[PDB]
Amino acid sequence: AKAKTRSSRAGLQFPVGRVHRLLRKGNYAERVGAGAPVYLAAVLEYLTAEILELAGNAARDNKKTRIIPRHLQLAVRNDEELNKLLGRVTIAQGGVLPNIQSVLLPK
Amino acid sequence: AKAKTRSSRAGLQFPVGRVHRLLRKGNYAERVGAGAPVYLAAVLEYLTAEILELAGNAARDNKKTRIIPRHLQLAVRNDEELNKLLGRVTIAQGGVLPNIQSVLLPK
Amino acid sequence: RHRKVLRDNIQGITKPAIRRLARRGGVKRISGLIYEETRGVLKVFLENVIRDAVTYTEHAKRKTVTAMDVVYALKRQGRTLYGFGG
Amino acid sequence: GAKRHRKVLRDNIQGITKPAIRRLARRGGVKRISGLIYEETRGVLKVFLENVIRDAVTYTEHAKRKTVTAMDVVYALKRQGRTLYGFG
Amino acid sequence: QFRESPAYVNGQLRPYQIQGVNWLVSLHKNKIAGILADEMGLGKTLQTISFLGYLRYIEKIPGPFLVIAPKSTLNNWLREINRWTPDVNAFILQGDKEERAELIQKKLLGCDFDVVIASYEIIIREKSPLKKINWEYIIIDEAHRIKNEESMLSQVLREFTSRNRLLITGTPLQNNLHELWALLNFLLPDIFSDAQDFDDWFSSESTEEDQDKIVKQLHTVLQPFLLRRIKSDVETSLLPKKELNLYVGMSSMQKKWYKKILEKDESKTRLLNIMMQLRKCCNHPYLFDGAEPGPPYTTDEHLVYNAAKLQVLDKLLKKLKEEGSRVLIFSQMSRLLDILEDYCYFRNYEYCRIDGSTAHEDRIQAIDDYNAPDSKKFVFLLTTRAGGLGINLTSADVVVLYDSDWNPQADLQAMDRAHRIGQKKQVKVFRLVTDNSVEEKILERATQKLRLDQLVIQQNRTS
Amino acid sequence: RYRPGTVALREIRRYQKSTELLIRKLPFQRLVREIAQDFKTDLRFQSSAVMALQEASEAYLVALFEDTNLCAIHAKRVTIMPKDIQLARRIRGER
Amino acid sequence: KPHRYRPGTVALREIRRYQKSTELLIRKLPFQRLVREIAQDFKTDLRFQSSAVMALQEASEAYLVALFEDTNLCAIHAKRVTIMPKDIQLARRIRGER
Amino acid sequence: TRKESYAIYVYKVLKQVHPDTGISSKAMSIMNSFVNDVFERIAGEASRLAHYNKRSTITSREIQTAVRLLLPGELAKHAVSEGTKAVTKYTSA
Amino acid sequence: TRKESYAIYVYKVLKQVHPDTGISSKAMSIMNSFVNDVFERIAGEASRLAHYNKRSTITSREIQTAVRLLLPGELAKHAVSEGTKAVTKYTSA
DNA sequence: ATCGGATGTATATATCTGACACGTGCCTGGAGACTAGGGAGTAATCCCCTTGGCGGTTAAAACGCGGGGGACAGCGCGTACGTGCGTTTAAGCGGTGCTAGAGCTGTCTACGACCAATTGAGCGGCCTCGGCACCGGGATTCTCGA
DNA sequence: TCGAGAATCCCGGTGCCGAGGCCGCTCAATTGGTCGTAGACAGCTCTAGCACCGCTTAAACGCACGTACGCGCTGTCCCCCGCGTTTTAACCGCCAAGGGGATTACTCCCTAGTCTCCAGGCACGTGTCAGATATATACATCCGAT
Ligand SMILES: Nc1ncnc2c1ncn2[C@@H]1O[C@H](COP(=O)(O)OP(=O)(O)O)[C@@H](O)[C@H]1O
Ligand code: BEF
Ligand SMILES: [Mg+2]
Repeated sequence: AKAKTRSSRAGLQFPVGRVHRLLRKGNYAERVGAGAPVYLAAVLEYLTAEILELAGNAARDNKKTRIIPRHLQLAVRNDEELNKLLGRVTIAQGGVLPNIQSVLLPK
Repeated sequence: AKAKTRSSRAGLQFPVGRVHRLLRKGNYAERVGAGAPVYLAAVLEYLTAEILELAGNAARDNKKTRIIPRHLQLAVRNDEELNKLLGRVTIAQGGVLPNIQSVLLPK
Repeated sequence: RHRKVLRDNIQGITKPAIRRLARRGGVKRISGLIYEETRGVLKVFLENVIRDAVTYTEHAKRKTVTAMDVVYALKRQGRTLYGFGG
Repeated sequence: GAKRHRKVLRDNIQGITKPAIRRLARRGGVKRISGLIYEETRGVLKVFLENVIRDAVTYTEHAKRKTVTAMDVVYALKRQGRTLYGFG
Repeated sequence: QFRESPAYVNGQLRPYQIQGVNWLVSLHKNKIAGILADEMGLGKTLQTISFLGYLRYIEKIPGPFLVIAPKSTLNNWLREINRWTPDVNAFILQGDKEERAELIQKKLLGCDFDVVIASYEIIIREKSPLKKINWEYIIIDEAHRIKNEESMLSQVLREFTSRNRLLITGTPLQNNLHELWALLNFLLPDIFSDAQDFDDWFSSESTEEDQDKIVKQLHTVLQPFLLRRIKSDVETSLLPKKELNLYVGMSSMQKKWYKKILEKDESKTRLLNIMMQLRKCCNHPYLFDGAEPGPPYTTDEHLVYNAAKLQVLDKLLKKLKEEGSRVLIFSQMSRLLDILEDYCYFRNYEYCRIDGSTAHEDRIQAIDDYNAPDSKKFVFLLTTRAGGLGINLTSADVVVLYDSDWNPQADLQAMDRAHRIGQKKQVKVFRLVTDNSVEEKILERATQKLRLDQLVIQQNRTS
Repeated sequence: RYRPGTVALREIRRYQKSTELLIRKLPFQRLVREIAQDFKTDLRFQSSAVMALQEASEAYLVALFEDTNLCAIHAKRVTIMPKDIQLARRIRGER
Repeated sequence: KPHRYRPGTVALREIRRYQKSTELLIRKLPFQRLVREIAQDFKTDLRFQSSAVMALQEASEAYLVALFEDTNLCAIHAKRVTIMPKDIQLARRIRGER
Repeated sequence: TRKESYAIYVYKVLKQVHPDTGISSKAMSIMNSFVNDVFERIAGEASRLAHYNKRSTITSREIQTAVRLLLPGELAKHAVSEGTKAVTKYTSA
Repeated sequence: TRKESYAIYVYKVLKQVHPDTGISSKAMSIMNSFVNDVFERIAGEASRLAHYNKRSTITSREIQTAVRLLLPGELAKHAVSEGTKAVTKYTSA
């Protein structure tokens, strides 16, 4: 016959063959069932879709049309859910949010 | 031929065959070298010997004969290096180091 | 068979119990506005640990939340609890 | 003339100059700094760089090399909790 | 041509320079560039300047005329433009970021000038208001900065627009023959414009059988395309030179440092380079930051004790004071001058130092005060890459090359510096070589890079 | 009688000496079943699981009160007040 | 009739300027000498790449910026607007790093 | 020797989400390290879930429990709905 | 069903160190969980050490590097010395 | 600032009490001896990449003098909490009894490991252009005297 | 109160340089037979959890009193910021060198796997003894008249 990729069967955009190889050859478990790489490719797709939607909007409100790490730092530290996930994580060339406490503003 | 266990070849007290089984049947890697469980059993023996020696002194300081987890709490927390190792561990039936702050003492 | 939720039991962490937990921790003199805050903090911590323990228990098809499930929830969050197993 | 003898090793933690520490504290949020922050800031920064460089040197002495690559500092920071994204 | 010695210049000519001018008046006549590559000393500047007014008084284009020289030699140009052809305007494009906008915008761009004299490293920082003008020549001087294929200065000099490019330089090729086509590419793009098609264009100069026919198929294209003349043909100094070697022995103090570099026993420094730290320790000991003993500062006549060459240097110097002479001391490392500066300040000696990054206006005043008659500064401390590239030092004769560079012709660029037209004493060159050490093998390496060019090409360049 | 500030230090020595549990059993166990019955209905608890939750909660609150005492002695007082606890959880990274 | 600002405006305008942008607030070569100095006590005569020295710089800026945020929180708690050494020592005692 | 990344896959997801807004290479390196991080966390949690129950095999069900144990709050519902829909769409073919 | 603990092994070490000391049951459970915890830390660090270098086998050498990374201060020198003495005595027999 | 004294814990002692250390059986994982082989050490080649220092810009660190504003010690003073007394009610205890679920097992079967032929998605390497970084000149606004 | 003046946001033009897009390999991801055994399903013992009863007593609740301290005010004082000249040292671009990272092939030997004995570890009764614990006595330690 002719080859038909499992990424095309599942309707995903991540290399399900590469996830299946990295689950056999990482020694994460002895035997990888076939249902797990499809599920894991789908979850990774959804997380990347979240961060890229937020990054695209926060980049577009500053009239610059390419995503640079400042936009990722904004699009993560604004939202509370991805802040709760990415707690310790430092992003290089990132910078700190506009954050001034209330008593330092002048009288 | 008879038997000559590896715990008597290395001159230890902690076993070897059990650590070799828990390295090759726990999926920490694919192949396990034959030198590794001797070294690992010796290191676990050293840490156990340190905490039981300090606990024996701390139990003798209150003149009882059976070590109870109050004594392990004090023997871990007084020494600074073991306190660095076990800084997150909550020991059940714990107890606290007796520490009173400096300004709360009466004037 | 039956089930009921009773009496709004956060008032079981009573005032001398919170005062004993403060007298152990080195505090001398306690205010009167701590008590709602301490109850709120304890409720947030128990929601997190029991959420993860019920996750493990519904995974492994059981219903009796055994002590290993609670110990693995505490190991997950970053507070190891020696003394109970595993 | 006496110009050569003042090139000496300077206790190079004085490379972290006073306006550098003030620019960090201006980014961070502090409006007004004291005048004794500086010794303490150099002490804290020397403790943090001791620990990360100790783990990087252990990872590099393991694989027999003599070139501390960027992957080793990323693994040494991942070791301690403070993950660092952007290098590999 | 031109058998009349054209005295529209306000000065003299020479019976060999007239022959040099005829090579210059034909290249523009045939619309090709050239390499005025005479052996140093015979005044390539006068042949350059007399070429300029020839195109002003005969071909009659006033022109914008960009020249580019290294930083030290800029003051030598604007004198001898005005010493010889005073009817030509000029610059000395210098100053801060302030003081160049008045020169360019207010006083250059309104066509209020003739000739711009920029440097190597201001032509990068001011390239944007200098591309507008179509030039007549880019008369690059001391063209050895263009020996790289993708350097910064070689990358900017293919964007300027002009008629020709007189790449008037001092020496031919230095290491390879990957060099000299990059000199010839940026002359005229119509000859090669091709990298891979040069390496085997003549069979790469003897990587196969050492044939001495390989150099012939080179030199039937660039012998009447290049000019270079023999020294004793012209009697440039009316005197030959004598290179001398003086083997010295190491002191035991730097020998204890020496075996802490090989076997690796004030201590615990960064010793991450082997050929560079040993270049320090076999020249002067105190460079390891702490070998000075006792108080935080204090000299002592002992300074010549520890160092293996200062007993050799100063005995040689106190020979020369008894003969009534003036010396020129070179170096390669700048920090070693800091010891010799404090040395002659300790053993009563007057001096002038031209280091890298003294200043601009400070290099001006030192040269005039050193070339004055009855100006009795005994020594004159220099460096190789900053000072020895075209300053005029006719009023001192003897040279003491304190160390050898990895380039053999870097010192050969600098040996012949004072030894030019105007030196009437006996030029005595002295090289200080530390015997049974590292610096002989960096002198042994330097002999082979010179014998490839001086003995194969120079015998085929005179042919 | 006693001065105000004496029974406090006697109780501090009595409680930093001994090792018992400081919350009553049945109110804490009914608290645990209340919070558990919003995630799955009809759960059952081994008795050592209730003991484990009581030990983890007591250790969490005791460490929290050590750090709150440090903040209140920092602010030139001797008395903890709710902004001290809210500071001591803003610094630690748990808010 | 000169023009001087007050004692509380240039600091605020610097705060907004430096929270807006992302350069490297520590210079390169003093930090590189610092890192090579501390590395030549643990194993002698190592070589670095350049991007690993960049990595150490990025982590050091992250740790110091978080440290001065937590110090400023303790300082505004203590009825001051100034930071002091006792505040940094407190905000390192609270996290469990001492 | 090839360095392999997830560059074109992030780029395809960016073209499906936004129509034109391209990405820069430093952000591509950040998204690479992010996806490797989330993959290591989820693989580790499902790994020792399947080790605690004395099993030997990662199924889909352990991945679903590990997604409920790492993603906090309200990413969990959308992630588990996406996982179930993608696996059931995969099942028929 | 038998369970793998470490009561008798800790009990042998205790009778070496202090010759007249008993030990209660909850202390035995704590020392069981302590030895299991330090085992899992050292095996985890050695596992991803040997995976980072693209090798495939835990030798004794990665165990030594894991111990030099985890154990702080003056425990590293005594621990590495104990291990090298044990393996060097093991090779001669 | 110092004795009378009033009340806290501390301790020696005496009697039970479970908890522990020890004696015996059962047997399943551990030693062992030969085999089969694929990973890892080792030597050679080569070639990108690091290092030290110098050269010329030029923006940034350093010093000094002056000035307004925050740290801080004392003083008043109003209230919120500790200490004590009595009353109550709910926790602890012990014991009974029911029963829902958990652990072990015996027996199929569908589900992934393994290999073998194959071809195309993915990746290194090379053009080519739109986003953008200055880049200086204009317009708006906030700061600080009056 | 209501003006003058520097810092900052836009605006059009440039020019530049890193991303988007193709070209040409190539190893790994699909397909297709084959086994081999982990896992699900029905089925049982059996035991720990839940519900509930009464009984005792020690701890929570509430109230009244006294006062040590939290907090606002207020004056003093010293010190940190702002401003402007200075020196200097970081930064980017040469310019040589070679130690060291990264292939590549060859061989060598240590581990996986197999079956076969065989005793160390785990569980289960049983002696026995360190410690909980009440009673009596004694030592430290706050607190008040002179
Ligand atoms: N016609 C001349 N009359 C006098 N001096 C001359 C003449 N031609 C050349 N010189 C001398 O040549 C020197 C400049 O030569 P220069 O251009 O430096 O030679 P090179 O280009 O070989 O270094 C000056 O010192 C000048 O005195
Ligand atoms: F370049 Be000339 F020798 F001054
Ligand atoms: Mg010249």
